[PDB]
Amino acid sequence: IETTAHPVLALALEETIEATGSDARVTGTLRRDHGDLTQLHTALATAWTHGIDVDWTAVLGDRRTPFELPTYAFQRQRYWLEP
Amino acid sequence: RAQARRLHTHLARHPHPDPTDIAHALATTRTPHEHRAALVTDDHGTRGP
Amino acid sequence: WRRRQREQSALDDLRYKVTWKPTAVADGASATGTWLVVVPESLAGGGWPVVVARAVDQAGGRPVVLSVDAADGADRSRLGLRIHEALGEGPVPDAVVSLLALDPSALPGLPDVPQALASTAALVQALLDLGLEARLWCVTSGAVSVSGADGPSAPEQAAVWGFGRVAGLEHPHLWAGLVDLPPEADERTAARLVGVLAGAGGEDQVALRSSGVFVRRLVRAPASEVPAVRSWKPGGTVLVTGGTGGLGRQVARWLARGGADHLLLVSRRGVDAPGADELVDELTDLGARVTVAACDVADRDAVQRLLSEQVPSDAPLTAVIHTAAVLDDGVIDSLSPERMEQVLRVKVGGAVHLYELTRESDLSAFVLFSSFGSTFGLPGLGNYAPGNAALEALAEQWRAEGRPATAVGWGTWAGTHGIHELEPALATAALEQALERDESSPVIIDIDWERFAVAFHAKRPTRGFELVPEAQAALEAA
Amino acid sequence: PEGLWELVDSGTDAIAGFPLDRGWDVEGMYDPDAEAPGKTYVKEAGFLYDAGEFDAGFFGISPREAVSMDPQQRLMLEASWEAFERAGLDPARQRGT
Ligand SMILES: Nc1ncnc2c1ncn2[C@@H]1O[C@H](COP(=O)(O)OP(=O)(O)O)[C@@H](O)[C@H]1OP(=O)(O)O
Repeated sequence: IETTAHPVLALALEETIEATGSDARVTGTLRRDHGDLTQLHTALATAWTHGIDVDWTAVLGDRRTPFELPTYAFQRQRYWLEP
Repeated sequence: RAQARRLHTHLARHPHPDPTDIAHALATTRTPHEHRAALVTDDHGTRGP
Repeated sequence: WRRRQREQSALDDLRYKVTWKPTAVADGASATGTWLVVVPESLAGGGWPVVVARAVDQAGGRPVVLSVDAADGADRSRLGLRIHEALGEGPVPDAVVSLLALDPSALPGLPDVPQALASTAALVQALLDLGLEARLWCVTSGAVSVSGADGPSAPEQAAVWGFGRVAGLEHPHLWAGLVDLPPEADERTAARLVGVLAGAGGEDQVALRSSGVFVRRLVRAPASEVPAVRSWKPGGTVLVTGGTGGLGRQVARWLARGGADHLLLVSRRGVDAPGADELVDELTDLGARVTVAACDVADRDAVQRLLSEQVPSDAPLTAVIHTAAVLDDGVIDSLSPERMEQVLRVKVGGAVHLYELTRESDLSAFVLFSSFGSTFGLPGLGNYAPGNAALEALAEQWRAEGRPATAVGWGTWAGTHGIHELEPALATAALEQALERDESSPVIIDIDWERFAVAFHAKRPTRGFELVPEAQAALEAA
Repeated sequence: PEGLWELVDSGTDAIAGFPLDRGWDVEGMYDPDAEAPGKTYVKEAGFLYDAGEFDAGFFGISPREAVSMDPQQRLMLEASWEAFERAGLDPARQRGT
């Protein structure tokens, strides 16, 4: 994670990673002309997407209205014993 | 992709739900699985598309 | 005994039946892009059209309602121009929905053709002319009977279903499938319709009812364990149309070999047919009182007068066989309503007229010889499948009316890739077994699944032959 | 539950024909008389035609185990996961509770 106002070592880090056979991932915080809360939340979302356990309680508050969402989309397959 | 389509259909039949409540429900009350995706935007016109 | 056991086993090996497997309701998906809905002008905004338009509207797609006049639905060029102008200056269609099959009327000028089949043929070949890549789904109402709870299926929509079956093979990409609907429009049924219409594929031939959703599939139906009831002993005059033909000749000699009184053969030529004299010679040698005729069956006056005068008074008509039909081969690209009129004249008109002129005399049975193309469908049988499909619907109509009708499906008589020929004696014995088992719509074909299954799947992926274990074994083998 | 509400509110009858994919000889197990072994006079009844359908990979169950698994267990697993998700509870975080 680069904690700068704009990534400058992302290229070098990616070049080192791809030249090592490692599955590391590089992220930055802000970018040129993008420094509002939107960019910070974008960086946090990217970090979470790469698999960093971001504590969303701080970002989105402690408790809100319990909005209901659809359940998991199971990818079912048929399993049955033949006679 | 099925999750995204189901969420889109569910939100379509809803009278302007609060985006922050949806974000909190998705973040806290759902399991984080392997393949992940995120939508970050400041206006409620691009989230549907 | 050994011969009887072997031949009975072989006979039951080639028995089949069409049915409607219930299946789980698909979750559905979003209706992506624009969908072109085409509706008859006679329906206007009534029942099904407005509700399906609303359903696709809430499905995420944009409906394009296009009312079409009944006369406009016949010509392919005029219909294609109508599609082009209605859809012009806009995105190409992602899919096409055809409600044109819902009109229960006949084409003016060609009274022995239904407006539905002609309109569907015009629509599909007009889409071929325009070169659009959209997938075509056609919806019907009261076209089939998933179970006994349904009313009897109507003829014209069954003909449309057969036409769609044959069209799906020669044009896999253009033709997607068919979805029957209940008689009454409803929002829930429309929602399920748009859900299935947006599916990926495989569910080609399906039907929607208040009970649920069903998929047409073929199963085995051996008659070894079913008891025999009302054994076939025709005593009176037996009317056979097209007796001078091949199948008619075979059926006539089968009738002669046991339980023959008077074989009233009817043909366009009659005596002039190539071998009528020899046929009547053997039939008389087997004790049959043959009486051939020279008249077209479609002419109501001709068959009415023939029944009036040519029927002996000492032998009322009990059994009637319909196996006469002109073989006008044609491809989907070269179809025209006149050709369907010529093909559908003999079969449908003769069956209807024979049924109508009856009902004053009791009938032991009323047999109809539908083809395997009605059940499976084969490339090139465009002009020929719909009449065979309508035969089953007519038989179902009369069975509901309370008459002894039969719609036996036939394969290839010994007198293609995968389908083997049928012997005269074995086929006749199978027909006997079907009649004495009271089969409303039997299917009598023999096929080698090891080649036919893989060939049919290569022609088009389908899930029709799912309940036959041989089909699954052949599919997994390849 | 929303599907059940849609069904009952619309007054839809869910009774339908027997399943054909379960190896039942449905053609040869129907006769009208009420006294015969192995035969029944009922044509239709409620069924789950997707009863055998199950997402084995989600719960870490191999296909061979799933084939030799009771459909009741599979349906109960899926329904319990759905119920926990609908309650606002993450089913994964209920571990050890
Ligand atoms: N409308 C009709 N009325 C009477 N006979 C008809 C008929 N349409 C077809 N046929 C007969 O039914 C016969 C069809 O049997 P077929 O052996 O000739 O070919 P196939 O058995 O493949 O249909 C036709 O040859 C024709 O013989 P005639 O033209 O001598 O009658």
